[PDB]
Amino acid sequence: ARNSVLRGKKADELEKVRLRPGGKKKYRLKHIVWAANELDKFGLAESLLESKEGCQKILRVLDPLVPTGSENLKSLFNTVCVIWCLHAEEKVKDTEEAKKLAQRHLVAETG
Amino acid sequence: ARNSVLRGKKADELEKVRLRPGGKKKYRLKHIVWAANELDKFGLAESLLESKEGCQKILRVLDPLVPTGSENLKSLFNTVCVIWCLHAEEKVKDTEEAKKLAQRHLV
Amino acid sequence: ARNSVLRGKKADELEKVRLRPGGKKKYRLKHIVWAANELDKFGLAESLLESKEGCQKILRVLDPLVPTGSENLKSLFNTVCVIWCLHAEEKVKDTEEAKKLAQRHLVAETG
Amino acid sequence: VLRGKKADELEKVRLRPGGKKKYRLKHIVWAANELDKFGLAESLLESKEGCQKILRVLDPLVPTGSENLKSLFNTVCVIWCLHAEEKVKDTEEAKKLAQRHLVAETG
Amino acid sequence: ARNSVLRGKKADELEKVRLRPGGKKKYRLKHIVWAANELDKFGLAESLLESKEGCQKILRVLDPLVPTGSENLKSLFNTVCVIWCLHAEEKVKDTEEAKKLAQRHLVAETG
Amino acid sequence: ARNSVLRGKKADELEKVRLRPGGKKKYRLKHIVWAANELDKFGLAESLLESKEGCQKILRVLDPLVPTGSENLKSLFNTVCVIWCLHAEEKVKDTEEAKKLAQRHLVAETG
Amino acid sequence: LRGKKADELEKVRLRPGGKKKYRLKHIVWAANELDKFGLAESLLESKEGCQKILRVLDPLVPTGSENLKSLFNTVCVIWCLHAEEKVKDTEEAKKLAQRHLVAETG
Amino acid sequence: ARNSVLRGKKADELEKVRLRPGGKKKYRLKHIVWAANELDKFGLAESLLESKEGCQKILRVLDPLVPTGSENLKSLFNTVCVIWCLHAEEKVKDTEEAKKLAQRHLVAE
Amino acid sequence: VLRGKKADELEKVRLRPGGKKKYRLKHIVWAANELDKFGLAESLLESKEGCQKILRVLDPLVPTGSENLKSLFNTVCVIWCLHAEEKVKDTEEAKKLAQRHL
Amino acid sequence: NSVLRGKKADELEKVRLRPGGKKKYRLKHIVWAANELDKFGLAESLLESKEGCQKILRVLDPLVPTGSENLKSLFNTVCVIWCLHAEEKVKDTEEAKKLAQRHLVAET
Amino acid sequence: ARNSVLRGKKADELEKVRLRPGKKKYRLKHIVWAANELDKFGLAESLLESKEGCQKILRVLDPLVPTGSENLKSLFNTVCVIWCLHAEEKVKDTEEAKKLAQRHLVAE
Amino acid sequence: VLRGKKADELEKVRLRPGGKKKYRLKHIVWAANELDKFGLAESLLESKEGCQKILRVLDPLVPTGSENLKSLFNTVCVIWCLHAEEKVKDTEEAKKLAQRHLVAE
Amino acid sequence: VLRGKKADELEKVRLRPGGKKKYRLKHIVWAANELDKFGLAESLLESKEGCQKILRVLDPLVPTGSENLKSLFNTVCVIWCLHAEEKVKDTEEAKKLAQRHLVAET
Amino acid sequence: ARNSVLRGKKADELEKVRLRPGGKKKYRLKHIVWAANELDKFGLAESLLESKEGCQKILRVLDPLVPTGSENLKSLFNTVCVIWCLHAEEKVKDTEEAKKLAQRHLV
Amino acid sequence: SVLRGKKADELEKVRLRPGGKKKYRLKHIVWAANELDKFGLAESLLESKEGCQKILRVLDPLVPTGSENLKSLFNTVCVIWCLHAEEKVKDTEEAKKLAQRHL
Amino acid sequence: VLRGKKADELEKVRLRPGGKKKYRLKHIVWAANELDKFGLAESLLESKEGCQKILRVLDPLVPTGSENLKSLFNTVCVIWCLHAEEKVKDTEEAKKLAQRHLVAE
Repeated sequence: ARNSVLRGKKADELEKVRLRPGGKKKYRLKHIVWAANELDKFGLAESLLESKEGCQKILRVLDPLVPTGSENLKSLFNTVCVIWCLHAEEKVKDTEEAKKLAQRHLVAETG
Repeated sequence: ARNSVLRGKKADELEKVRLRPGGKKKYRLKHIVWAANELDKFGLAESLLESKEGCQKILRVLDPLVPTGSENLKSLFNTVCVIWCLHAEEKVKDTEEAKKLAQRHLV
Repeated sequence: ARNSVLRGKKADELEKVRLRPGGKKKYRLKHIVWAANELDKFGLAESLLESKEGCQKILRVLDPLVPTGSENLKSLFNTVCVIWCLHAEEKVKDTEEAKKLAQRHLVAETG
Repeated sequence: VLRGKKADELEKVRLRPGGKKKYRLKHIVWAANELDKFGLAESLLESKEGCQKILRVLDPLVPTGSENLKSLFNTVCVIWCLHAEEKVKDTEEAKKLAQRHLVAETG
Repeated sequence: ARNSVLRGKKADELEKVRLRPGGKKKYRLKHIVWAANELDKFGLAESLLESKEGCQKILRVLDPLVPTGSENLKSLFNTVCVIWCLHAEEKVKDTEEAKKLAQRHLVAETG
Repeated sequence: ARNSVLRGKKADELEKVRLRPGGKKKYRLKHIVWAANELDKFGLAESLLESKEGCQKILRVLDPLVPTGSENLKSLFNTVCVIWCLHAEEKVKDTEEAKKLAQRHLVAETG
Repeated sequence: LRGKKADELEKVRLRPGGKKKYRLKHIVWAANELDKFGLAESLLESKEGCQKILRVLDPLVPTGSENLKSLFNTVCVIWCLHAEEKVKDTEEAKKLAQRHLVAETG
Repeated sequence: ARNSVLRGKKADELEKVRLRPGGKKKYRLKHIVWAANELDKFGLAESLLESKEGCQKILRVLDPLVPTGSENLKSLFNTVCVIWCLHAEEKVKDTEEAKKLAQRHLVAE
Repeated sequence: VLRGKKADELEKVRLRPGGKKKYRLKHIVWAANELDKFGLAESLLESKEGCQKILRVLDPLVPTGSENLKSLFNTVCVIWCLHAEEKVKDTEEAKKLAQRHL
Repeated sequence: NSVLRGKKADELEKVRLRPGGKKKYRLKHIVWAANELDKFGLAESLLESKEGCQKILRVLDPLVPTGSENLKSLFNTVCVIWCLHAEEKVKDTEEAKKLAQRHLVAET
Repeated sequence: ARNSVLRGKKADELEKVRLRPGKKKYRLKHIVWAANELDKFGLAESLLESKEGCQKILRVLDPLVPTGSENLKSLFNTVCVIWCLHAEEKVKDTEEAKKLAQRHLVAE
Repeated sequence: VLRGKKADELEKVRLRPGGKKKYRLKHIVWAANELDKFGLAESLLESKEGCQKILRVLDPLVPTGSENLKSLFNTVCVIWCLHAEEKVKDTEEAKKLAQRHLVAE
Repeated sequence: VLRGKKADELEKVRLRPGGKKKYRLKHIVWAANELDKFGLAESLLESKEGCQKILRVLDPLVPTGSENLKSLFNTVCVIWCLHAEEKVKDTEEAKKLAQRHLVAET
Repeated sequence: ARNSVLRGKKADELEKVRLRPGGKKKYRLKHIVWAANELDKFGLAESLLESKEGCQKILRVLDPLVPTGSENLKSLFNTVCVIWCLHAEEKVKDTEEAKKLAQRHLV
Repeated sequence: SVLRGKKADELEKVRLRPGGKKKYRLKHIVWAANELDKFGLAESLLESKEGCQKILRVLDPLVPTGSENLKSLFNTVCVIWCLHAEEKVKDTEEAKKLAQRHL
Repeated sequence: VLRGKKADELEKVRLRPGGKKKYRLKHIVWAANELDKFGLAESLLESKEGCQKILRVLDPLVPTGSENLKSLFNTVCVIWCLHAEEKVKDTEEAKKLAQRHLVAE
């Protein structure tokens, strides 16, 4: 359920994150459920969205598939990055800002 | 707190309510916070948004003010109408379907 | 898997929490696995331990059951309280300090 | 059960947080008769401690319970605050206080 | 994702079970989605719906609450009985027929 | 908890399946726990081992990695094949026999 | 890989704390293993061709055989030679090249 | 970080190894942290605890000092002996069995 | 200035966004006499409106302000959130909530 | 439950909990004290005067030597409140506990 | 010069902004007036040439705005207009330009 | 900014009313870069009139200003006295002479 | 890449005109990484002449250039200003001076 | 007075703490008074000896002086470490065990 | 309680600064008393010329690297000592000299 | 004076606990010129051993020390963390570790 992933202030913080750097379209609750059903399509547990570590576990798995990834894959990656910034409570203003902060953690923990 | 007015499934159903009957733009949690601060601008205690009876009280304060109301007020009356149906668990797909169910109760 | 719930510094910060307010016996890695399998007996998802919101959800469910609860029930309650203090980055010295900050959060969100 | 000042104060507690309807004597008559369905002694409603015992018995069913079990649960919370002599304007505020005391006492 | 709970012949057969013993409106896919999202609230895993053994586990946790539960809880209890008969490959015509079969196995499982 | 995967007759039947086509050492409860804890590393939900449809699902996610995977991974693949026939109510003498039955359903499922 | 880059490779350890260092036979085994994958062995001669090999192998590394990791490990070292990033063992090379993988992906 | 030395099943498997042969106390993550900090006194690189070969190299530099060494040295030596067994995945019950399995291997090479 | 619930709730607020040290009554006494130094009225600290009159006076002074003004502007931000009955967990959460209302 | 207000509430917060420490009394301690009193059947209004606090200390004094950690906390907090009501300046709990106890052993 | 503040593609956009929420739109002399008005403050005219420098003018002038003269208030609002153009935030008048430039000033 | 006889005369002015430390070239360089942080042109420090304009912009902020603002304000008062050729022995005497001219105009 | 006085003078040039955010080491690391996307040598950033090689290569791309290219050209302008012993307050003062020497020497 | 620092059961346990690690000659009552005398000379409040919080305050003053301190200071530092362990109700057997645990609480 | 009688009145004639009009008050003595309890020093040392000499002796090495809170305390105790020593100083810097010449 | 990796890693450490202003090169330039006012060897900042050698000398002076002294002590704690290969996040978390290594010594 959407209440399990993001809830309370974290949901309000999500809807202040823009879908694109300069755009005006912002994230909504439907993005949370879509990413969960996206994970369920590939056998990955939805419960990883509920933690910054589980989100980091999602990113480590999806990253070797991004180069050949579809639009759903390349964007599910971006949605998980947004969720990680909210679990880590890092103020990002857009998807590209979430990718910058989430992949910064991904680069650093690699190895 | 936004978590007060609508939360969980209520916050999910809210975002499934279109701003206009045929239109595609649906509600988002920003509209609850705006409608709350509209109550604060009126002196009305914001806590009326948390119950369908408190919302019904709001609709009674504003319904005389609608025929001459402005753009923000006709929208606030419409926003609290959607919040009422969500509290009342009456499924509406848009704004005018909510006013129809909420004002049918105001009778 | 134990690595899924508590990993890295969260596991080390766990092993500095006393089992009792003054005792020298501290929490170890076997307590994490025990609490996870304790939840599995009652149908509760193990993944709720992965986040402080899921831990708080565990506590809301277990709280009406504590007055007539066994030792494993109370031990599970106290262990989940410890995990919450680690997900919330709260420095507790023992179980009683964990239950203090965890139930103070449970009381505050009640209503 | 409720007599004198406790009955006057009960009829100042709203049935819903935003409504106008207040509690009446028939609400206590309904709760005591409902307690009979649980084998619970009706004299428990006459004390703070007896109310805490009803709530400890009813709590594991509240998230799933019927609106009748909830109405019973809500009423005992209101009766608790009267015995606790703590000001409550409506039902959900009495719920907030009674379950607050319930969670804290639990150890 | 509804695909996980019931798929294939099970998804097709679910829409042959009537909600009411004499009624005509049969089960939908949206009923599967609702029952799964209800389980996320008692902390119970959505995954128990994907197996008859997990459906029997749900009924064990739910039966103490049936005497004083909401019709929502009764609907979830009844739907889980229907999903169990689908997993168990037992042919049922309506909800209360699956209710009797899932409970007959639940009662025979007692103790 | 081993419980959730295989139980009762399934638990007694697993320990009759030979690890090797001519071997004598048969499957153990600990093999179920190991395979379950390996999926938690791949991000694959542990719950897919509780149903035959989730076992076919694990096989689909695992088969691309079999040509270049570790023997630890072949063991997870082979064990899922054994757990599948147990859920599928199909008799096998050994592991390679469970592979042929589970992969036959996997081949006929392709498409 | 030839001459100068071969000398630099032979100062890279097989394991982060071991004593054995990389030899000519390691490239011979790696290029021969690439043939089993259809990968052109000339890819090993460039930092860009090494990037291509690593992109192909990454979705198999967490599950891969000890033979697959040896190929992945050796190509990571060769990437660092072409990238001219001083690595003293296999772990530092893998850590460094996979680092470059994650940053480049988008 | 302690997480760099032992993690996952390795961190779990560590806490099954008994400390003293008969005693009830077992290894905690606190023992890896103490060891790792103890090597910073020697200048011995701390990343050596992450490898069985690195653990072997640790024992090599330490072995000339054990006959006369302090209990700090003895404790540090024995802890690395178990860490090597975990990297090597050679099962062990107490500190004595790990000392045997580590010091067989150091003498053989 | 405060009492009862508002006094207890003030003491539940963290000075810094992660510590354990919490607001106290001496902070209210300090902010009371800080207003009396700039000539402002102390009774503005009893309302969410008079509070934001102070917050309006101090905002164009924050980017160059000393630690006292920065703490005064921040303490008043916490007092406003108590008056506005909007729950905050630290000084900066009260800042983001008081300035949103500016 | 504005059990303490005025200068007394401000004076409560300059009293250190343990002798030699820096953590001083909060309002959450007065709230906690009145909550423990309700478990005894005592009146929360007893904390409003020095005389009503002496009623508490006289009921708790026989329990002090064997008292649980929560009882010693209650008795000691009431001693500080008694010092606040009796207008007695104290640095820490032991100083407040000493004066309230001496006044307790003196009226006999 | 007027050039170095707003130029070309953005000077055409400035001429679409109304002085009141009014028909008369902003001119080029409005940039020059605001620049030569900063000259009375000693503020650098180079601050008008970037959105970050425009916020710097707003910060310096905001303590004066509540008590500011008619020339004072105008300078602030015009700098708010220039910031909205530098920041590529369209604004149909001056009042909305004050809103967009001030909500950024308060946030930082 | 400040050179010639003015730089020599600046270094005869005490940092604090009666200390041993006096004004140095580091404070004018610091004041010039501080001015940059405010959007005020460093060229204002070159004249008494530019220093006069600096103080008018700063004076509203001195009751609440940080230590860097008060000290940046402090140095400018001394610089104004040098440009105006008025004998000053320390910062406070410069503050008194500068603010006196500030209020009178 | 840069050390001594130059590394300290770098951490003092403001990024945008009118801001506070000054250049950092991560900006030099980032610029050296984007250069390898062009085949240029990271060692070019170590002299005013080598940086002039970069500018002449990026100068024709500046007008239509992306945000990442403009940032690269601007960082190299700062580095050239450091090597050429030219004091600047922000990136814009730097491009001004480097581009003017870019136009003068043709 | 000696008894105001440690008394009774805690005074018995003090005499059961060895002066040196595996030693056998143990602490005395004169060690309490002599340590209070060292505080008097230092100007420190002798009152800090009577609580584990005041003892930790003493050791926070003495710890920077330990790397160069007199054997007198190391004696006072060790004595206060033992008195803290007695106050803190944390059983030790020698000075070195009290040091290892008073410094554990010194962070 | 530290300074009473002619000493407390003699204190309020000592100028806080060498040349200036603002002089010492009662709040400085109570503040100097709490600075002592912050360190753990005996508050009663302020009441004597020798107890004050115990403080200045301990604090004087801390002067070169100390905050002005310590310097204000070092100056206050320097002045408290002058009053106990019956040395009629007129300002703080006049007191530090006479006091440190006794160290 | 640090170099490359240590200098790059130093700039990922914030001054405030949860602030944003991260450490710069001039926080080392200030601390290097500050130690010379004690006579402590400037080169002690080049090693975790010399860093703890610094913290030993300064720790007695930090209860009463000015913020100039504390800023020196707190920066050295950050520098020791770099030589110890211990990823901290801010000054306080670095102050913690370098001080508890010192207390154990």
